[PDB]
Amino acid sequence: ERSSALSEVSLRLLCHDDIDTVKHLCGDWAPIEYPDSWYRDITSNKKFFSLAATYRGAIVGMIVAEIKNRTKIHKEDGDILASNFSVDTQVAYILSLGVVKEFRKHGIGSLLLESLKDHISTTAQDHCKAIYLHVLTTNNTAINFYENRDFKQHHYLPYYYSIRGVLKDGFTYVLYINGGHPPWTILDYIQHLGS
Amino acid sequence: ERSSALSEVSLRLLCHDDIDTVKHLCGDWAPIEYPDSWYRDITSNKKFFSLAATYRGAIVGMIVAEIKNRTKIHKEDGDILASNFSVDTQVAYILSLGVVKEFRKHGIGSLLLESLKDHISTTAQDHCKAIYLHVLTTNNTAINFYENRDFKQHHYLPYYYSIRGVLKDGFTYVLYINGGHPPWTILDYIQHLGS
Ligand SMILES: CC(C)(COP(=O)(O)OP(=O)(O)OC[C@H]1O[C@@H](n2cnc3c(N)ncnc32)[C@H](O)[C@@H]1OP(=O)(O)O)[C@@H](O)C(=O)NCCC(=O)NCCS
Ligand SMILES: CC(C)(COP(=O)(O)OP(=O)(O)OC[C@H]1O[C@@H](n2cnc3c(N)ncnc32)[C@H](O)[C@@H]1OP(=O)(O)O)[C@@H](O)C(=O)NCCC(=O)NCCS
Repeated sequence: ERSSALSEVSLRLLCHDDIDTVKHLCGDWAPIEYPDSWYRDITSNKKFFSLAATYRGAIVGMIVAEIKNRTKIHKEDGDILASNFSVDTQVAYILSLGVVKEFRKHGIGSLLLESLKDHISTTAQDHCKAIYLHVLTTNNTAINFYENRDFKQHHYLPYYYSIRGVLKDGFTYVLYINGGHPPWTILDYIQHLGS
Repeated sequence: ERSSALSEVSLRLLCHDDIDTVKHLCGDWAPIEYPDSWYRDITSNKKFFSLAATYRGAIVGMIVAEIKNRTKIHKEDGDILASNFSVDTQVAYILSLGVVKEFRKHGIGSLLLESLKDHISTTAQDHCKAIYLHVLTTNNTAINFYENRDFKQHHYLPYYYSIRGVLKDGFTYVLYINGGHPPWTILDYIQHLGS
C-alpha cells in the first residue's frame, strides 16, 4: 500500500502556498520555532534550493539548502575546509532535510539528497567543495542515514546560552566533494610526504 | 526616597535560594528562556562570579561572569584577542549584568561592574586580558552604559537560525585590560613600526 510510495512520488520546488504545510512538517521533526519570515524566505527566495517530494500530490518530504561561498560559513564551522581552498570556494548548507514518519525508509530522503547533489553539480560544478549540515545529538535516525551516505562527523557543537537565545547541542556533519578536505595537521602532511 | 538608594545598598553572592528571584529579574530584562539547570549553575557554582546588589535586603541588580582561558571563548568571538596572547591567557565573560528599572541610574550597575574588575584583579592579576559580553542590538541603554565605560563594539552577531535553535542578533562588546588587544592588520603594524 504505502510500500508502492516511490512509484507515486514527484519532485517540485517549494512555494509560498506551502508555508503552512512546511510549518507543520518542520514542527513534527523538531520543536524549534522559526519565525514566519524564515518560512517565507525558504519557500520563496531563489537563493535557496528548496525541493519538495510529494506523494499523491501532497508534500511528504523536503530538502532546503543554500549554496554559498566559504566566507559565509559560520565561525563555529570555519574549519570544515582547509585554508588552501580559496575564498572563491563554495559549500552547500543543508538547512533542512526531512521526511514524514510514515513515509520513511522508502528512499525519499535519498532521492532528495541526490537531487541536491545533482543541483550542485550543475550549478557549481567542481567549485563547491563540501556539503554540511547540523544534526541534533538525539537524532539517531538522521545520523545513521548521513553516516551511511559518507557524511563525517566534523565536531560537537555545545549547548549555547546567551541573552541572544538558547541552542541545543548538536553535531556538524560534512560530505566532502570535488577534492575538498579539512585542514591538515603536521601529522597529516607527514604521512602524505613521508609515504 | 529612592535617590538615597546607594546608601542602602549591599553586595553579596547569589545563592540557591535566589533562583526564583533571579528568574523573575532576568525575565524582566529579556525574554530568553534559560533552563532551570542554568539558573542552578549560576547561583551555586563557584566557577562563576555571581554577585548581587541588594536594596534594603532585596536583590535589585546582579552581575554574573566567568573567568576563563582564551580557548574557552566561542569561535564567533575568537578574534577578540590577538594571536600573540598565549593560550594561558584569560578573559572574563559577563553572562549577565542587570539592574531593576526603578533602581537604574543610581550607580548600582557601575558598582557591580567595578566589583567584577576588582575580583579579576585579585583573582587573575595581569593574566586576564579582556572582559567581553553580548548585548542585543535593541538595548540602547546598555550600549550607552558600556560605551561610556570604555567597552568597544567588536562586531555584529547576526540572527542565527538552525535545528538547534534561534538566536536574535547582537553585538560583542569588549573592554581590554592589562595590555590586551585584538589582532593587528598589516596597517596596524605599519603604523606602529612606521612611526
Ligand atoms: C533522515 C531521513 C530524512 C531519512 O529519509 P528516508 O527515511 O526518507 O531515507 P531513505 O528511505 O532514503 O533511507 C532510509 C533507509 O531506508 C532504506 N530503504 C530505502 N528504500 C527502502 C525500501 N524500499 N524498503 C525498505 N528500506 C528502504 C535505505 O536503504 C536507508 O537505509 P540505509 O541507510 O541503511 O541505506 C529521516 O529519517 C528523517 O526525516 N529524519 C528526521 C530528520 C529531521 O529531524 N529533520 C529536521 C529538519 S527541520
Ligand atoms: C546597563 C544597566 C545595568 C545600568 O545600570 P545602572 O543603571 O545601574 O548603572 P549606573 O546607574 O551605574 O549608571 C547609569 C547612569 O546613571 C548615572 N548615575 C549614576 N549615579 C547617578 C545618580 N546618583 N543620579 C543620577 N545619575 C546617576 C551614571 O553616570 C550613568 O551615566 P553615564 O553612563 O552617563 O555615566 C541598566 O541600564 C540595565 O540593567 N540594562 C538592562 C541590561 C540587560 O538587559 N541585562 C540582561 C541580563 S539577563
